[PDB]
Amino acid sequence: ESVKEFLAKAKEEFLKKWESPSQNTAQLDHFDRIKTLGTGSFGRVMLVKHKETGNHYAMKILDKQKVVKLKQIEHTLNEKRILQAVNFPFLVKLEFSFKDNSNLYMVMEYVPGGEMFSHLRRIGRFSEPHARFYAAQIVLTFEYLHSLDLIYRDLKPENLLIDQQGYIQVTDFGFAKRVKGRTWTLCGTPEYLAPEIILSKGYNKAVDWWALGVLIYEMAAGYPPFFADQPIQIYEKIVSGKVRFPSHFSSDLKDLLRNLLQVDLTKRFGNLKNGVNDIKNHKWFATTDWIAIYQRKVEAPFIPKFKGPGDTSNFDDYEEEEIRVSINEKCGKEFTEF
Ligand SMILES: NC(=O)c1ccc(N2CCOCC2)nc1
Repeated sequence: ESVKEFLAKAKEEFLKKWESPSQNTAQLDHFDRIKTLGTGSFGRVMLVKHKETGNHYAMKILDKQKVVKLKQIEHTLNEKRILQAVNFPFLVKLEFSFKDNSNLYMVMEYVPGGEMFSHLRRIGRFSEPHARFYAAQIVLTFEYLHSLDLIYRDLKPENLLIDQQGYIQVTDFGFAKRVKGRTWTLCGTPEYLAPEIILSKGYNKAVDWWALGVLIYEMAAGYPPFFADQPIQIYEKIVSGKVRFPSHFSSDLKDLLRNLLQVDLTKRFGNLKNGVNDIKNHKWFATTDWIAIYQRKVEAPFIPKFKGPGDTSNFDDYEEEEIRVSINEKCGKEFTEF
């Protein structure tokens, strides 16, 4: 009942913000630009500093004309409406949002420890206890999101930032969506796509649990289970129902992964009658104190090295491009609700 009441309150609080979203809570000239942390086909993430408070933030900047072109309108509206409504220890917090003639802006807490991806590639692979510490946080985060009828749809090491305490903060809600029942959009990253996405089925939260299997495998092995030069070759392996495990994997890990990387979504852990408890009660998680993880009372496997809230050392170097704002409003109608 403790968990039931926790999730009932979480849903109440989410729905209140979901039905009355915040809007237009800062503006661009409230900030100084520091550094580009990442660049994409329709947006960027910038380290910025608030000129009055001195606080640092990560500012996600989306070009409205490119969002339209790349058919991401609904997705960008999803991202912001969800982020301003959620509240969980392992989700990056949205602090402000606004738009101008050219761009959409989401101003997030800055997490200076960098992407899990960097640390994993630097060390090679994580020990099972280390992988399990991160995986437990994703299990609880999906328990939370799925109870809100949210599917995340972009789990991968690049989207998990490591904070000052060594805990995870999930970033990038660009493909997150509120879904009752099924949804159909092809999105995600190839290595992490569930078979039912590849096969163009109506799919549900089970795709997040598949992706968790991929993530745990990659954390523990150093590479993802389905790998190839071309996406179509990756997709053939995903749909095949065949995975090879390193001999150093524990039997418990292999058993969990066979049940998360279950190609038949009606048999996949997280999508059965017992829901998330099939995962939480699995032998691979026998040492996990779920409440202690939630309360951030567990000592982390490692603390990222960084010098302060403005340190960018754990992010990499990108060409510094203008944040241009047109004299004329672009795509006003499309983004009215943002
Ligand atoms: N909330 C943050 O501190 C943050 C920092 C960097 C970042 N990314 C986007 C993808 O490219 C690499 C940099 N996203 C979010």
